[PDB]
Parts: sequence; structure tokens; C-alpha cells
Amino acid sequence: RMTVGKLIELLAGKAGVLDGRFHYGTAFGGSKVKDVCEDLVRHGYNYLGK
Amino acid sequence: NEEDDPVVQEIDVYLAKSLAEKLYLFQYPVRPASMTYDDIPHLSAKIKPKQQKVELEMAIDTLNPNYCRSKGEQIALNVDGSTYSSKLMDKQTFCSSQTTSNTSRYAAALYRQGELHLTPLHGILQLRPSFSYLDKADAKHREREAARVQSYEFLQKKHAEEPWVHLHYYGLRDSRSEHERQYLLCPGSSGVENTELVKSPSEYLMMLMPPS
Amino acid sequence: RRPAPPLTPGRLPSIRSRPKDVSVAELLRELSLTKEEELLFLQLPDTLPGQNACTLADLTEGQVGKLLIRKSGRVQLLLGKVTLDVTMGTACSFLQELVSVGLGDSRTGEMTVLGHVKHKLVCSPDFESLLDHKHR
Amino acid sequence: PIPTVEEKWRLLPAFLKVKGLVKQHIDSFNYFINVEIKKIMKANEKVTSDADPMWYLKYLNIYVGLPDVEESFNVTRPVSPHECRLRDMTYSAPITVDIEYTRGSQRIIRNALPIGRMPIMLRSSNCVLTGKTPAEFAKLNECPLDPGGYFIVKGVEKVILIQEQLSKNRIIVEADRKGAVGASVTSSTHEKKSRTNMAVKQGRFYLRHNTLSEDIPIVIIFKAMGVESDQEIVQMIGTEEHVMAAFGPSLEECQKAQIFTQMQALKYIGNKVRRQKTKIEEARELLASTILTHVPVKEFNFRAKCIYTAVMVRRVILAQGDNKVDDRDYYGNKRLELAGQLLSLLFEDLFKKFNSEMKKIADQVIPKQRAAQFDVVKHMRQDQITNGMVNAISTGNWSLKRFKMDRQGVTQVLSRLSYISALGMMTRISSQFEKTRKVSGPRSLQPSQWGMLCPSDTPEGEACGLVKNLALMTHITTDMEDGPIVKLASNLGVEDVNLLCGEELSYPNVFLVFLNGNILGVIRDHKKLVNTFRLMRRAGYINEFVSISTNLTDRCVYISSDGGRLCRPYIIVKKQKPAVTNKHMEELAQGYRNFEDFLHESLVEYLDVNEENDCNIALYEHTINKDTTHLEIEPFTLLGVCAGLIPYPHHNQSPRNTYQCAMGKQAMGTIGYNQRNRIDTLMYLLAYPQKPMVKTKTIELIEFEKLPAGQNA
Amino acid sequence: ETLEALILKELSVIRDHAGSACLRELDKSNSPLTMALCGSKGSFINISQMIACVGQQAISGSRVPDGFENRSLPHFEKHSKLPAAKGFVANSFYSGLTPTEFFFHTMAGREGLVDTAVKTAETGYMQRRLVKSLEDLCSQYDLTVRSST
Amino acid sequence: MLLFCPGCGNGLIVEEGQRCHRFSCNTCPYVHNITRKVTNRKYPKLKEVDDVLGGAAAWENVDSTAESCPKCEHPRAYFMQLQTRSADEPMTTFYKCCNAQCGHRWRD
Amino acid sequence: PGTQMTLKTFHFAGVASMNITLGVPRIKEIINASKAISTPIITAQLDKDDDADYARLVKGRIEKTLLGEISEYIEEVFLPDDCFILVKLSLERIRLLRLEVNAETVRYSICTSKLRVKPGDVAVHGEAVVCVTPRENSKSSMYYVLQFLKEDLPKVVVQGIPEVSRAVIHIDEQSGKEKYKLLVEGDNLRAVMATHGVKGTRTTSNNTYEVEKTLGIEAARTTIINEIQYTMVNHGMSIDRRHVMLLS
RNA sequence: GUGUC
DNA sequence: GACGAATTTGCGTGTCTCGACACG
DNA sequence: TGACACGCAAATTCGTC
Ligand SMILES: [Zn+2]
Ligand SMILES: [Zn+2]
Repeated sequence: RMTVGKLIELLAGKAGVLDGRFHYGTAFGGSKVKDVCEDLVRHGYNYLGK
Repeated sequence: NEEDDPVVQEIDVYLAKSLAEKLYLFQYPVRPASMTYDDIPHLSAKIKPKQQKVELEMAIDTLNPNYCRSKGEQIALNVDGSTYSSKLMDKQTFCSSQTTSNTSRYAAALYRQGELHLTPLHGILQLRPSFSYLDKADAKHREREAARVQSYEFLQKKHAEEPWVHLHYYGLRDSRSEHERQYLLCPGSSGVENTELVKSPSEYLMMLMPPS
Repeated sequence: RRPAPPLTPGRLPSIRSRPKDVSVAELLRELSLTKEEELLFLQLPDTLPGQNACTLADLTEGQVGKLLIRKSGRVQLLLGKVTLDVTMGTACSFLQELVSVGLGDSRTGEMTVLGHVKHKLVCSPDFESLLDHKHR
Repeated sequence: PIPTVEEKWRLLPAFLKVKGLVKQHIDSFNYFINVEIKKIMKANEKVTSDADPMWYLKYLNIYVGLPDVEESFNVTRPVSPHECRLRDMTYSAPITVDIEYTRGSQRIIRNALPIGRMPIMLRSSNCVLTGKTPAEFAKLNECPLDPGGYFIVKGVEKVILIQEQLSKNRIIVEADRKGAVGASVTSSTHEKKSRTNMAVKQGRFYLRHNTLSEDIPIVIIFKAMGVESDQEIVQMIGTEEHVMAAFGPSLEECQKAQIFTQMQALKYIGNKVRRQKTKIEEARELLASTILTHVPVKEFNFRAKCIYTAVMVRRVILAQGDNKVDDRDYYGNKRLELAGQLLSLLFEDLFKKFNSEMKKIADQVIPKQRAAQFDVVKHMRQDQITNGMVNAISTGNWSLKRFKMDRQGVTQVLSRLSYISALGMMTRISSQFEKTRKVSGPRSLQPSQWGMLCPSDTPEGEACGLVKNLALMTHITTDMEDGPIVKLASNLGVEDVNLLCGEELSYPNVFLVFLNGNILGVIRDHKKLVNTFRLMRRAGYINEFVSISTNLTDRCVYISSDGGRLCRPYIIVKKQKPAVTNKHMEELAQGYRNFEDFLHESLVEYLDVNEENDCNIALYEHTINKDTTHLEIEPFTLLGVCAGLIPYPHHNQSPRNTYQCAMGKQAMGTIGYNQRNRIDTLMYLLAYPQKPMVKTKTIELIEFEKLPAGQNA
Repeated sequence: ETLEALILKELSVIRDHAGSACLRELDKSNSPLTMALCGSKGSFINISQMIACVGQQAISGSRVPDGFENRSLPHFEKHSKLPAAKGFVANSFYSGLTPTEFFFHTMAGREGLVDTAVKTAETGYMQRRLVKSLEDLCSQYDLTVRSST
Repeated sequence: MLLFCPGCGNGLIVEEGQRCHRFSCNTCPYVHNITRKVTNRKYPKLKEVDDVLGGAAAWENVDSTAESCPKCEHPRAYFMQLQTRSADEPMTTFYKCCNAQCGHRWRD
Repeated sequence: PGTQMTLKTFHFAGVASMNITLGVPRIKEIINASKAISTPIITAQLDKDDDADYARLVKGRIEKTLLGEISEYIEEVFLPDDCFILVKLSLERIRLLRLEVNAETVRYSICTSKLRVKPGDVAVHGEAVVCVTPRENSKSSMYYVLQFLKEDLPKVVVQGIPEVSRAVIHIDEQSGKEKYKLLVEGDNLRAVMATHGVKGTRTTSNNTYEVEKTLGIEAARTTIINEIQYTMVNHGMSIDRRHVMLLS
């Protein structure tokens, strides 16, 4: 199926429910995977998905 | 933008209503600009100013080194079976059509030594050679051998309501032509007058485009 | 052999046996340096500025125009305050002549040929300067 | 680094607040019941009988009221949409007219004369559901988030789908099974739909129209129009070496047949013409106002028509010998059709029927009378109008043989499965082609459409492109007049076509002016023309919805002002830079300087598909070059309503995007704020709807966070 | 025509080299790479398209055709015969496609979605036309095939 | 070519006269004498000799790869990439070509 | 296989841009067995397989060559005497193309052509300059006939097979082997095979009706088995020989 | 007519 | 020189143009 | 809106009185 937006959406949703704010996922922009993964470290979880 | 100050040429413009009322521009789209029509002798000229309808007939040579009399006498018998007062065809018929009845913008311009004269045009006309003398010929030959809505015939009768005017021709060299050239050239007001019309662009643009 | 079969594509030469456009400024310059006298057919904008419309018929007689020739520019007509630009269009290739028709009492009339026209110019007001003045 | 303004994302909400998504469906109807309804009344204005010219009636003014219901006996009380939805009633308001009729000898002017009813939209101007407050919206038992735009007939919600059709009053030149052929379709306001076509075979042009028996040579048509001499014919066609080798044969076969006068050509045509009054007048009036009626003739002058046919023949000649062909896949030519003009045609046909048959109701009574005076308001009826309107809306059979048309499947019941299925159906567009396997071009995604129709939004199945949806940012232009436009074009210095002959149009410098498929004249140096017209449009004098384009391959400028064009705002830039700055948008954030004055300050402008053909648009502000003319506001507005719910659409593949935008309308959830009161046939609801964590800005634009149809897990 | 294919082989080389250098950069426990080695659901093409680059989106076995006049989109230049302009996409699915790249990618997705809708009709027609002629041909007991006659 | 008459405005056809051939027409009396020489030069577009198609020079255009072929034990290999939908879900197919003394074509 | 056979010409490359129908349309054409086919492809082998300029010489033999394709310039004279048309045949343009066309060949070609002209008013003045005199008879004047004679002289062929349209030579190589194969795009197999250059025994066609009427009915059952198998191997499908042999 | 395979 | 006979070719018209399920 | 197999029919050539 070649669907990469699913994993990105899962990551953003996890980071949002951990932090407590909705993350923007609009087309041709939104949020990247560089500032969100480094925010998932402050809490104590793994950085990408594991 | 200031590079336009040094080189500034001045040209005066005049307008006259002396020949504006009596002025008609003739157009000849069938003829190349190289050749001329004022050299060929003209036998008659006909006008109706009520509908701006001009009918001209030109006189050509009957027996010149370029003429086939065999075809000529045949066409003469065809039209004979009166239009022509000779044995062959020696006349050509040109018919007109009224174009741009609302002729106010178009004006003729003459450039003398240093002054320009603009005369308003009454009407612009197009002269075209018609071929209807064969229509009547063929129709008469067939006659001999055989035997509220607004339509076109109403306007044909409307055209038939008016009488017709006959005109004389004056061409290349005539004292009358130079007289008319002077009458359209002579401005009368040779002195430089001021305060004829003042309209700032803020008023002209508002007059051009109505807000309503 | 004056009467020769003319050509539609080469109506300008019509040689058959033995196009260049010019600016109005240059054109009037060479027309003036030869000191000749020829007629010109000019088109004016509708509803001229005046005192409802205003054409040349509802106007006066005398000097009401001023032409200006700018360096590296165009030819610019003035009536004191209004500004117009004039330029040549649809260079005619056929015959165009103007005559004077004269009507007498009932039928007797005189028709005299004045001259021919071989150049058509068109003049119109540039709305750029009008909008620039109105905006400022 | 380049100065970048990260503020232009607030222009889009302010623009959708004015018009956009569904507000145009109401704009087409609010303009129709205020402009066209009286134009039709003025069209059919005087009607009289022929028994004796003494009886006649006159139409002074016509207007409609507010939604009212007629109960048992003179009971007219204001009804709400929910009451009509529960009682299986129909939402309609009466049309009261003020006409005058002469009975006996004196004239009677009866004011407020009812003639019938007419349905009213839910969020129109005459309805009660406008300018209210949510507290008052809850008083009438209606969801405030309901976009509206449908019709309530017999307790069902019916919406009319937008239908696309081809452009009229234009010349097409396409190739068929043997060679190339030019065609012209003509249809003005008056009912006259004609389709003429010129074809090439054996190096001979032939004109085909269904009124003629067989082919008529083009030179014969020319000689019949009025141009007699064969030299000026070729002059009007074209003065070139290669165009004469292809036009000589036709000239010589024309010389073969003995036709040299206008009467000969007219008799030839009249003999060719069959119709089920002489032959000459038949052929004359047939060439006058039958073939091309979009080119009006003042007295009897066929000159504009013959120059039009000549430029058509020139376009066909230049198409001949090359591989330059016109396609129907271009959307700059395709026009859209809303529910306004359909209702206009229906209403004018019903009005003409009602005027023409009632003319016969009092035509069998005048000789066979009993008294001196005849009353007509008692010889009056108010059921045919209501019956016809309700039948056309509910049934869906648009059958107008007065207009020579039959259309089926135009109105459909509004989908009330979810909140997205209801709004997404309002932007659904239907095509004119039927659902067949032959089509591959129109179904294929065209490069022409950019930001007007969602590419991903399309149902997968049989119809794979015949059904399309509109984009977020686009506008449908309504119709205008052309008086001031033609006046300003004439003042700019455009030339009259009736003065110059056929030779000057072959000149490369000469450019022709086209306005809604009409030749205005010849213009030189078209760049100044385009620049001045654009400046005047940016000024504010001319309306903003007037397109202008130029084509150099045929050297013609087109001026389009017909209604039904696609328009989306673009930011203007001046030589390196966007005119919109930070200080201009800070005021917008403050509460002033909205969209209309932004358009009045010459900062943004609308462009069409054909006008953006000759323009350079920059995606971002870092890609702005020296030839870019306009700047696209945002690139994420290209996605549609159903495609705005997919997180990271660029990350996903287009088949998955299509599957998801198709499944988004089938997903079950909450419907609205009043789901307990409304009683629909089938309703699917959820128990505890959650809120999407990874939301989109399009979700906030539609306020999908108030009615979600899913859950987080 | 020669220029169309001379640069078409220059773009596929970049994608192939990137995909080949990506294989030496991946681990031995990569789930997509593991599925590709197994061959259950996936291939190396999908891996190279998701990691390195998508490649070039071909339409009708050729480049994107012009759509306004001598240019596909109005954002590019007139008579612009450039790879990245016409039909070459550079960003991968992980990085993020641009609007012009997303449009060129969804153009090819509609090429296959309209093709799978039309095949069924004439395929079923040719099937029901082919069965109606061969449905009684049987083998006898003497090793001979005959018809009803 | 295209020749018209100046008097009437119609076209002319050449036919024999009494002593010599004549430029005649069927609308107005007008005949021009045919003299020493009248002719025009035309240049029809002449045909080109076309190219020889096929060969290894044409295969030099497309890029090859390095992959063995289990028919003649050669790393010589040309690769082709095509799109096609299978029965379940689309998957990119690839064609294999051997650049050797046999030169066969397979589709995996 | 046919349901999974719905993409167009697969072998996409600049090497040979030959519009060949292969897929469900070609299978449908085979099943329908139509007389008039699309994409005519005829393969022929040469006797001299290494000599290439010889293959060029035979390539010019089987190919429709027009007269306007050879004619460098044509003229219509006008003089006090009776006029005529004069065509100047170019010799060098035949030389680098290596045709068997002389002035007498063109004269005899026009003398047996469909246009109304017989050897009464056609002569050869010099080396490669031909003259034709328009006569005055049987429909109308000679001027109107002159306009009909100037439009069909290029249409009149000078050599080749008229319905044969285009031919190309293919180079097939090996370790040290080289062959030149003639690809003719036409239908008249009996005419392209009955020549000197191409080897008449080894030459195959694509139209079933042409091989049926030229070779026979038993030889047409073999070309339809290879035609179907050639359409299935480029798709990656697998059918057995017996299924095709039973249908054939 | 709409929806799915 | 003039009339009956048989050939090749442009043009007229009819038939469909996969399956299944559910709801109003 | 593609497919060509049937008739229906007019231009044209070899032939013999
Ligand atoms: Zn003549
Ligand atoms: Zn091998």
C-alpha cells in the first residue's frame, strides 16, 4: 500500500497525548519528525517508535 | 523621465467647418494604391444623400489594342435580347454601401508647411464594382425563351421613395479643386487664441466612464 | 502597359514582370523635410473633453491642438490639460480618396475631387496618466 | 534569505467568510430572484387577443414573499423548515404580481394578484433562517452548522448537482476519422441552438447544417452573402503563397458552375434548401438569422458574418497541413451550470405557457359572451405553476421541448449519513457525458485544472472522473453586460472592422479582438491594450470578473465576460515583491482592512484558467523570479473537502488518498445538533465520539472538531 | 525525440544508484527489507522509493504533456525542457512531496484507476464471446475430439 | 499563380485567340497579349533518405546493469522497469535482457 | 490472462518507436480474424546478409517512390506558342538513393498511369528533363486540365509497390555474426516476396488473411499459433501449446 | 438512482 | 461505329457495447 | 461512439454485330 503518513500520524498523536497539545498535520507543511522525536525524549520514552 | 525636455517639437492644429458639411470619403478596396481612378474619364455620377448612396459609372475605351470584340458583341447581344447607347460595353458600374453612419471621430487631416488642418468627416463610403447588367440580361432572355414583420421589400420601397441627384465630375487640374483646397485649408483665425476648452483629467475620466 | 493584372499577396509591389512599418514621428519628419502637402486620415477618441458628448461638430474654429514630439518616445497631443498619444495603425494598401459633393437646388450639382489618403493615424488618451493624477 | 510574510494564512478564512464553498449556491439563487425574474417579466410583457384589438393585459412589477402556508381558510402563518420537514409539506413562498387588465371599456389595475408559488432555499435571502443567532437557531429546532443549499419538497431534502457543459459562441477545429473539420455552435438567450460545420475533402471545403439538403460550396455562400468579386474573397481569406494553392481548386470549381451574381447564388441555395415566399427570399432570410445568430445583422449587412467565416476558413487552413488541433479536455473553455439558470428556463417556459394558453381561455368567450364585461381573475388558475415546479424538482425530468432539451438525474436526495457526506455532496459536480467505457481523456486528470477541482476526490468504481468535486478556494462568476467594456475598448483606440478590407488582417502586426465569440475589430500593439485593461480592472471602474487573454499563434485577443467561469484570488507582485506586507495584514488581524478593500486597494486579483495561461505564478516566496506576475496564497488549498481529513496527504499514495476520501462520507457518526427531533428514513449514530489528536487546518475551517465521526484507539 | 531519451536515462541512473547505495546502509533486521528478502508483500523498488527517491512519474509511457500552451503548469517557464520542472520528482515519501510533485504523482494514480474500470467490460465481452463458440467440444473414447454433429 | 483583372475584378484563364494565345476571362472584355516569356519557378520539397534502425548503438542509449543471467553465465544484463497491475495489487515489473552472443529477452 | 492484459505497448524505448498493437486489442483482432488489419508488419530475409549497401539497394526496390519526391523543380511555360509543362528530374538525388529510374522510366510510368494521358504529348528533351503538352479535348479547355495535371504528377509513382508504405532495415548482431533483416510495412506479401533481393522462401507476414490467400489454409494455422504466443510472452503469462493448437 | 466487491 | 454484359468501389443501414448484492 | 459483413447502385472496358 506504501503508506508512510500512518506512522507519522501515530508518532504525532502519541507525542501529543503525552505532552497535551494537538499537533498540526496539514498538507505541504505541518510538523516535521525532527522536533517531535526530541520532545518524546524529555518524558522518558524511546525517541521514534519502539 | 526628464530626458524629454530638451527635444520638444511644437505643431499647431486648426479645425474648420467650411468644407465639413460637404465632404465624403470614398474607399476602393479592390484597386491597388499604385494605380489611379481620377485619370480614367468619367461619364456620369449619381448620388442620393438621404441614404448616402452613390452610383458611379466609368467610361473605358471601346477599341484599344487590348480588347476582344468577339466577346464584346456577344455580351451586347445578351444584354440586347436601353442600358448601353453604343454597340459594345464602354461603361463600368460601381455601387456603394453606407458604413459607420455615426461618423464623428474620423476627420481628414492636411499637413501644410508647418500647420495641420483637421476637417470633420460627414460619412465614409466604400465604392465597389457591381455586376447587375448580366442579371437583367439573363432574366429577360429567360422571359423571352419561356413565355407585423419587417421584410426587405418594404425597405426597397423606402429606398424608392427618394428622388435622385446627378453630379458633374472635376478632377486633377481645375480652379475649383484649388478653391476647395484653399477653403478647407484657410483657417481664418491666424492669430493664436486661448481659452477654448479646459477639462482636467479628473473630469475627463469621470465623463468618459459613467459611474451609473 | 499601365493596366496590369494585380496581385493580392504582393499588392504593394505587384511587379510580376520588368512591407516596412515606420513610426509616426519619423513619418511626419520625412513628410516635413520634403516640404510637400498631402492629406491624412486621423481617428479621434469619442466624447472629447469640452462643454452629453463633445465632438468636433459641437466645438469651435481655430487653434485647439498642440502636438509634442519627445526624444526616445512617441507623439503626444494636447488641448491644454488633457493628454493623448497618437500612432499609426492598419497601414492601408488600397486606394482611398476624398471628394467634395455639392448639392444645388433639385438635381444640378458639382462633385470635385480633392485628393487621396495613404496614411491612417489613431489618437487616444492614455489612462495611465489619468489614473496617476486621480490617485495622487 | 528573502523577506517572508508568515501571515497570509488568515486571508483564506476572511475570504471564505464572504463567499466560497456553498455560499455560491445561494448567490446564484439570490441573484436569480432579483435580476432574472424581472427580466423574464419584461420579456413577456404585453399579450392580447385577436378577436378585437381592445382587450390586453400589462405586466408592471412582480415579486415573491416570505415562506407561507395556506391552511383551512385564509390562514397564512410563517412556517419553519422543521415543520415542513416533519409534516411532509414543501417549503415554498407565493409570487404576488401587480398586473392590469381591461374589461369592458375601462381599465382595471388589481394590486397583489397571486399567480402561484415557488420553492425557497433554506439559507436564501427570503427565508427566515438568515441573520439569526444560535440561541434563536435552537428556538426553531434547526442545526446552526447546517450549510443548507437544498430544496425541501414533500419532506425530503433535494439538492441540484452542478453540471458542466462545453462553451457556446466559439469555433472549434478538431480532427475526425478521416481528416480535420471545423465546427461552430451558436446559442444566445433566445432559443436558437445551431451547429454548423465546415469540412475538407478532395481539397474542397463544404458547409454542413441540418437545414440544407447537401453541401454548399463556401465560395457560393460568400457570393450569396454579398461579396461578389472573387479577388476580395481571397483577400479576406488570406494573402499567402500556401493558402492560395489550397483555395484555388474551390475557386475554379465555383467558376465551373455558372454562378457570378448574387441572384444566381441565392437561387442555387434556395434550390438546394429543403424545408417542411419564393426561393430567393428563402435563401436570403436563411443566411440572415438561421446559420449564425450570435452575430447580429443591423439592416441586411452580411459583412461581419463573411469576415467571421473567412477567419474560420483561415483557422482551418492553418490547421490543415499541421498537427495543431483543438481538444475538448481544456477546462478554460468548459463552463459550469448551477441551479439558477435551470430554474430560469423552467420559470420562463411555464410563464410563456401560462400566458399563451390563457390567451386561448378568453378567445372562445368574446364572441360567445353573455354580458358586456369579461372578468379575467375568475378565468385564472394557480395549480399548473406549483404542479410544474414541484414535479420538476422532485421527479427530476427537465424536459423543455420549447428549449429542445431532455435531461434526467439532475436533482438528488441530500446524503444525511454524516456531516462530511452532507457538505461534500454540495460541492459535487456532474459531467455532460454519460457513463461509458469509451471515455479516456475527460476521465484522465488534465493539467489545465489547478486549484479548481480536487484530483484525489473521485469515486472509485465505474465513474472514475465523470464525478468531480470543487476545491476550497474557487468562485463561479455570474453573467454581466458588455456596454462599458465595449465603450472603453472603443475609446482605447480599437478599429472598426467595416472600414478596412481583407488584406490588412493577414498582416502579422494586426491583432483581432474577440468578446464572447464576437469580433470587435482590429487593434495594434496589443500589449498596451492588455496593460491598460488590467490597470482599469485593478482600479475599480470595471468589475473584477472580466477575463482578458492573448494568443500569438493565431494573433487574437479574447475578452471573456460570460457567466460561469472559475475564479480564485491570487496575490499580485511588483517586479520582485508581493504587494501585501506585514502592516497590511496587521490591520486585518485587528478587525479592519478586509477582503473587499484589499481588492479595492489593488493588492489581490482574480484570474481564470485562460488568463493564467499567459501568467507566471510562484508557489512560495523563495521561488519568486523576475517574470512571476502573481503569487499563490497557500498550496494546501488544492486539496478538497473529503481529502482534507487525511493526515500528511503528500506522504500517502494517490490510490490510498482516493480510497480514504471515498470512505470519509460512508463513515458513520453524529449528524448535527438536532438529531433527536429530525425523523429520517435511516440514521447511523455513535455513542462516544472522540476528537482527532492530529488535526488539520481544513478541519478547523469546517469546524469538524464539533462533529467528529471517529474515535482514538 | 533524441533529447527526450538522452536525459531520461540520466534520471533513472540517479534513482538506481541511490537505491543500490541504500541497501548497504540498511540493517539486517529492517522489517521492510526482511519482507523484501522473503518476498511476502513488497519488493526492492518500494524500499528504494520510500527511502531514497520516488523517481520519475511517466504518463502514457512518456513525459507530462503541455496543458496551457507549451508548458505543463503555469508555475514553470515557457518552453522549459528541464527534468525537475516537467516530470521529475526528487523528494521521497519520508521527506515530503511538493505540490507540483504531488500533482505529478497523482496524475499517474488516475492513469491506473481509469484503466481498471474499463478492462472488465471488453474482457467479459470477449470471454462470453469465446465461451459461446467452444462449449461442446468433447473427447470421445477413441482418442478423438468431436462436436455435437 | 493568382491573377485578376483590374477593370472588373474577376480572374482570368488563358486560351487561344486569332494569331496568338491570349489572357481571356468570362466577365468583362479584357485581353492581354502573351509576349516573349512568362513563367514561374516552383520548388517541391524533395525526399530524404532515412536511417537504418536497430543495433547495439541504439542499445547504448538505455543504461544497463550488473546482474547474472542463468542461460549463458554472463554479468551482461540490460534491465527494464515497467508498471502493471496484477490480480491483487500493483507491483512494478522488470524486464531482463542478455547482452551477449545469444541475446534473449525475459520478463520476471 | 486477458483480464490482466490491460496496458498498452510495453517495450518502451527509443530503440524502435514502431506503433505495434499488442495486448487485448491484438488478441481481439486475432479472435475476430478480420480481413483489414492494423499495424502491418512483414519480416523478410536477404540472400546477401553481410553486404549492407546491397540491402540498401534492395530497400529502394520494394518501396513506393513518388515523382514529386524526385522532382527538384517543375515549370509551366507561357509563350506566344502553345504552352506545356516541364519537369526537371534530379539525377544526384536518385544517385545517393540508388534507384532504377531514368527519364524513359518516368515517361512510361505516366503513360500507363490512371490520369488521362497517352503517348501523344509526352517527350524527353534532354538527359533528365521531361515535357508534357496539355491537349484541348474531352472535358473542357486546356487551362482547367493544367490544374488537374499539376496536382497528380507527384501522386504518380515512379517505382515500388504502391500499397507498400514504409520500410526499415534492422541490424541483428551476435558474437561475430551480423545480419540485415528487411521490415516492410504493407500487406501484399506475394509482391514483396517475389523479388530478387529478399529471400522469397524465408519471409513471414502478420495479417492472417494475406498469408491465407498467398500461402494457404494449412500455413495460416501456424502463423496464428506464433502470433498468439508472441502476445503472451511479453506479458509474463503462461499458456500451453495445446490450448492454442485446439483453438487454431 | 446510490453504495461495496 | 454503337449496344448488351460484367467488374470494382463509394455509400446506405442494424446490434450490442462483463457479473453480483443491499436501500429508498 | 468503433466493426465490418450484407445489399444497392453508378462509372467504365472488352467484346461482337
Ligand atoms: Zn476580367
Ligand atoms: Zn543470455
